[PDB]
Amino acid sequence: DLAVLRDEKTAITKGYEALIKRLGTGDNDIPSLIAKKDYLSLYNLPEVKLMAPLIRPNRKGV
Amino acid sequence: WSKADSSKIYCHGIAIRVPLVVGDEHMDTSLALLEGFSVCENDPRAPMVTRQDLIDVGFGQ
Repeated sequence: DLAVLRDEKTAITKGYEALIKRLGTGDNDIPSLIAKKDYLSLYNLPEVKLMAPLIRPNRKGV
Repeated sequence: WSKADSSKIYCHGIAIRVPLVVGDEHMDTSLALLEGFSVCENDPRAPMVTRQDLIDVGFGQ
């Protein structure tokens, strides 16, 4: 209610928030994976999967 | 060169002639300015850009 931004920037901000909330403790989180050096399992997280639609589609691979 | 005299092509002021005649073959220059773009109706809202950032543009933009 106390906001003036549009759904786009708000969606970006909420995606970042959700992606940060995975910064807690427990496996399946980014700290444990970093300790295990499983840099690959990060690509398959669900949060990046929810923020992906916001990416420029013509250059998302690069 | 310029329209209303399209049958002429200046080269250091030297006017040259075209062996042909055209009234529309030249009128369509929407693709002779840039490579993968086309002119459109004027819109001030659109932001000014350079020739380099063009690579990171999308469609309908």
